Amino acid sequence: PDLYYVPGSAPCRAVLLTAKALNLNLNLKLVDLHHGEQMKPEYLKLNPQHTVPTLVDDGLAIAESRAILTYLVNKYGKGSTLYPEDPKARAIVDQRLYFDIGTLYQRFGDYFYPQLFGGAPEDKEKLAKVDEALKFLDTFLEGQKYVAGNNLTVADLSLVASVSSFEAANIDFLKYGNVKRWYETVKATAPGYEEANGKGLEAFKGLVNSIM
Amino acid sequence: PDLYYVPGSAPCRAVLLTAKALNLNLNLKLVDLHHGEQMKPEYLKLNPQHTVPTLVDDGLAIAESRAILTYLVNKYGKGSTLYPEDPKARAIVDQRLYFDIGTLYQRFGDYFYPQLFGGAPEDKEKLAKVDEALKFLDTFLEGQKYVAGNNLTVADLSLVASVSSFEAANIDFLKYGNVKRWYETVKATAPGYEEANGKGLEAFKGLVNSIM
Repeated sequence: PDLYYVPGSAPCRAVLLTAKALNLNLNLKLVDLHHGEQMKPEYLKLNPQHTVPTLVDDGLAIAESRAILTYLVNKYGKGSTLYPEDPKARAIVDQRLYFDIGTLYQRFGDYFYPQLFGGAPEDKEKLAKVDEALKFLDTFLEGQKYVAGNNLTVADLSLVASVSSFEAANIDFLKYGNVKRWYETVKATAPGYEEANGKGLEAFKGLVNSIM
Repeated sequence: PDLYYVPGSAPCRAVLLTAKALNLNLNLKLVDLHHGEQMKPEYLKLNPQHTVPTLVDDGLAIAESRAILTYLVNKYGKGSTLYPEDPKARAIVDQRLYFDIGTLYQRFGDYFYPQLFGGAPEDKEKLAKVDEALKFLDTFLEGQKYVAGNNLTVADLSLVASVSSFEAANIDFLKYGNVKRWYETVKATAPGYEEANGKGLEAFKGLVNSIM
């Protein structure tokens, strides 16, 4: 299967983490954003939203990283605890994934991208919404090893890609004690973490340091 | 199972449509937002984010409507075409659900809620982002009966509740021809549409008419 990606994107690093945990090789296709490759007609046939990641696997094109994560386990994840089939346990993983896109990463993007791209000053109300989402995540982790149970799931891999990006914005997330414990646990237990997430996070940091 | 809900909420109407399509009884529990019931300690025990909907099913509390939608089919609608088990077909449904929360409904809220709740004038750049998401949805429907194939899925029920809300904002979405064909098809073929979605949509319309 092909993965159209860029390394600084946290949704793309979530896919790379999931493929490593599945011991699944993807043919990586770096997308040339500096020439607008994602809005040429052949990419738009695969992905009309012209976003990354896009997984292409035997003719089927999947946008939305969190749909890619669950597809990879549903299709290639025999013997995996990463996305359990029990409806109650799957619902907890699914709930954390919707929390990731709809609340935690959404508030991070609304807070940071006006500073990075718009040059705007730091909105303390938008920082407060980030801190509130981190407190929700801290509450989810209260008494649990991972965000959806005692096993590493795709919700952890999606959320650690989102939360690692907060480092480039110098957001204090380690002051949340359950978040800090969980963050170090995922870094130590997600297979191939430094290659799949840590390397692409440095490219995001190099972009941020070159501007701010 | 219990469903904590409010009728104006599009995520809650998506759950109500899914329960009707599954021919499922839920014990509906109306949440008193006019006295802030969602911030009592007992509700925050179920749902720390103090949002609606919250499904409570035999000890498990599930927030995030789109995680509730798939849970209901995974638990009470095994083998139903509303959420097919084939990984390719499930991935198309999951992709449309993440498009719903992350792009279409997110941009609708970013456009409309500053006018409704903040009193701000109409931002036509934010309207342009809503129209682009509707063009994406129009492109997804270009060549299929429904948003993830030729059968009604939970992605159609989630998206019709989101797109229903556009009527209260008087957003022109019917000018997208595939969206218009799909919208009228879902209204005619989703079981109990007027009871599950149309009735609660009138409470949202009544709020908007009283202000604007």
